Amino acid sequence: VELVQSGAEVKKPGSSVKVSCKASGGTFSSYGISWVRQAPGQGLEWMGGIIPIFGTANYAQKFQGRVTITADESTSTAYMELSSLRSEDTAVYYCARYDGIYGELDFWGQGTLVTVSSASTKGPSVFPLAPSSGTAALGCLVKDYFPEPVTVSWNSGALTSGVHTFPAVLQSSGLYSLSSVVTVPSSSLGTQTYICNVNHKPSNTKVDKKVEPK
Amino acid sequence: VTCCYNFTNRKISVQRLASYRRITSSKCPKEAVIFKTIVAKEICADPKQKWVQDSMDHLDK
Amino acid sequence: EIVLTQSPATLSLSPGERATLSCRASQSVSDAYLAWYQQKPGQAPRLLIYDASSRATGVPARFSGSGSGTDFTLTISSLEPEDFAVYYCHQYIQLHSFTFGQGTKVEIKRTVAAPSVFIFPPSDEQLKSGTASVVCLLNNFYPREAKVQWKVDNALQSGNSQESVTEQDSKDSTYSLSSTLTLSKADYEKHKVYACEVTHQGLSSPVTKSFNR
Repeated sequence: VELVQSGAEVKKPGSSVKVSCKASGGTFSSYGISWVRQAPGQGLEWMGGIIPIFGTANYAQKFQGRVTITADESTSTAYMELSSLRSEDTAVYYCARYDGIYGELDFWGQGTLVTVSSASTKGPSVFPLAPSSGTAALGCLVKDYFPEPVTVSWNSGALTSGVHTFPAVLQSSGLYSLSSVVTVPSSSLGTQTYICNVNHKPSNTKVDKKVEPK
Repeated sequence: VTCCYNFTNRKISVQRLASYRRITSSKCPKEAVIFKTIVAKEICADPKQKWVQDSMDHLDK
Repeated sequence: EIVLTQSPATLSLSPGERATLSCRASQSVSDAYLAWYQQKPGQAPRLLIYDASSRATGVPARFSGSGSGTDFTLTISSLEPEDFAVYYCHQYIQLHSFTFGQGTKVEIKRTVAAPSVFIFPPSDEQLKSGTASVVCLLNNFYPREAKVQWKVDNALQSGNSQESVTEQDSKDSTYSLSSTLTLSKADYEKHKVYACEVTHQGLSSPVTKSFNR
């Protein structure tokens, strides 16, 4: 039982998004598919479910007039279209299998990120956090990018110990910002190069930033 | 569904049960209750098991 | 229509201690149709307990659920550090209206550990971009709770600084926090002295780190 969901979306407020969930089988002749979301740092919200041999879905009332959940028997794929999008809809959307005669969500998809904003897909601007006044802290500011996510490594993965990559916070501009820091021995500052590797897939941006003492 | 070879080992809520029919120890392996689910499918249940009895006569009333 | 209320909001326990999480329902859940999920940071929820007391698939023996009607409890008998997660309860008796609890966070308790504090001035490159970010770093501390206050020209600032906190480290069970002061080049150049001041219980007196442009 695999649930494979379609990829991350970016939407302007007021529009609509359709998320797919391909279930491994042709076996929703015995089960249904639920849709469950989670805004960043928030809890789980049910949105609705469909048991395909019923042809029609049930919806959570918070979304009642806004959501459509459908299922296509031939491709064993379930769908979830949410319209009149607002920033509160910025969430990871999961599909999850359940048995009509029980109801526990026993298998989950990997999730789909939907980001609702006026902002445009934008690569990050990466600036060094240079060490100075035993051990020294240094890092990278990954600034003003949209949307999530971004991955950061150091020295192509060779440096992992002591690395802290902070959760991004949403700026009042609708853009995201984070810093990735690392602690190292002071004595290595002259004698070893430190490069943070930033990958922002949604804008196809890869940045490497040399981080030197001053 | 014809005969029963394995029983369900998980109690179902009566809210998910539409109706039941019995099956006997003749021309068919073991005597069983077969529940017609609210979702079309049929489950084999152990008549000796307690929750099955109570589901049966709840369905009757 | 069935509201689930979980308590406590956060549970702090040292490794090996017993965890007891509550899920109280606003109405009787009718055939123990209640489930528990575990969600580790940045991962899909995992089913732990179904039917209130049935241990799910590939779930370690230390996890157990129990109760009926309105009172449900999840039990982790001997807490492992890989159990740092948020745990959710879920009724599924009302097919037409599935509901979830707000979630309980289980956190590893360890000895008090003071933060190392570092301040980063805005880089030359960033100023050449038009903006200036002043980063203050609180490294490897416990407990999570920390007070960071910015002093710009010895004037205590308010609401002009975002903070980000890491997940509890799986190795040393600490947290790290960043407090960033974000400005435009011009606004940054208005003031001279920039200071980050950190208060945390592991420190006998507040720690100040500062610089001058």
